[PDB]
Amino acid sequence: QTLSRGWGDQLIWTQTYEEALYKSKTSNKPLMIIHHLDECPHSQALKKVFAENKEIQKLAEQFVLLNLVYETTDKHLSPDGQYVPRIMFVDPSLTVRADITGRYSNRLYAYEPADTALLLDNMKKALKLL
Amino acid sequence: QTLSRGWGDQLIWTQTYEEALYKSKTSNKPLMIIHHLDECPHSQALKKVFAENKEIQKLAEQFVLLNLVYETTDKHLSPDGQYVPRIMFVDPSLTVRADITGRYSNRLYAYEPADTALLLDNMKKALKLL
Amino acid sequence: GPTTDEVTLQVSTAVRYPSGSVAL
Amino acid sequence: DGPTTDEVTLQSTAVRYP
Ligand SMILES: [Mg+2]
Repeated sequence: QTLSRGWGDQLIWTQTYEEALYKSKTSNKPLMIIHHLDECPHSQALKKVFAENKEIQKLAEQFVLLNLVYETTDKHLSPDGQYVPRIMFVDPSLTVRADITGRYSNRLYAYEPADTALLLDNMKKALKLL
Repeated sequence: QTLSRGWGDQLIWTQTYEEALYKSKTSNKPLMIIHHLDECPHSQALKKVFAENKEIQKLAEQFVLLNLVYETTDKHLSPDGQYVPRIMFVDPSLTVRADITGRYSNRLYAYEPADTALLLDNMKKALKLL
Repeated sequence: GPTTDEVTLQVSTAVRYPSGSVAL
Repeated sequence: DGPTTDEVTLQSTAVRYP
């Protein structure tokens, strides 16, 4: 079993949240965390477009990268509940970017396949460090 | 990057502690957690004998399996400090088996390569649920 | 304001929220 | 209270002690 889980086989994924926080702090790179489920068809549709989007794949190398099929113990990573797919950003000061949200008022950190442009723009937002 | 990390490629490893605790509790299987470092020669020597030991490899199937190169946030997993290699057991009740100790008085959860028989005995002890 | 149902529900950091405003 | 090793590198559960 690989850490990529189909999200980007050529990227460098971190295994655990604790390690990801350490790597963010020490590298001064922000952390992008993708929450997904194998049985979730929405997760799969987003994974496909994420994996194949050249701009996202390129910009992702500026992040510490974590994808999870089980929730962390950090309540800051679910400001508006636990659903997948859900993409959160963490600043290297170890501040969760709850202010970096997607298009939908009801699920603020959900992204649909058509939302790659907004995802890219949010990644740029996360790179403007606190 | 695979989850195995050379400890047992045919085994089913879990990515995160949080998920491993969930699996243990829901499957009534004890969790075995191997802490190691890539740069640690002690870790590498133990890994070699562990991976090649057919008895350990077979008995491991009766566990939820986690191996970590970075410490969890659970202090119960380091009752005498954070050192590697260190093998901890957790009961499906989510009680850390701090009573399943190895040979050494100064490092209660350390194993050396010659200590595989004791490791097997301690895995069997873990399978006698609390 | 769009909503999505393109989700499945799941069965030491600080946090930063947006700056505030009076509700309409 | 027993043999020692130097073959280590220094870096909501309950716990049951020995
Ligand atoms: Mg659906």
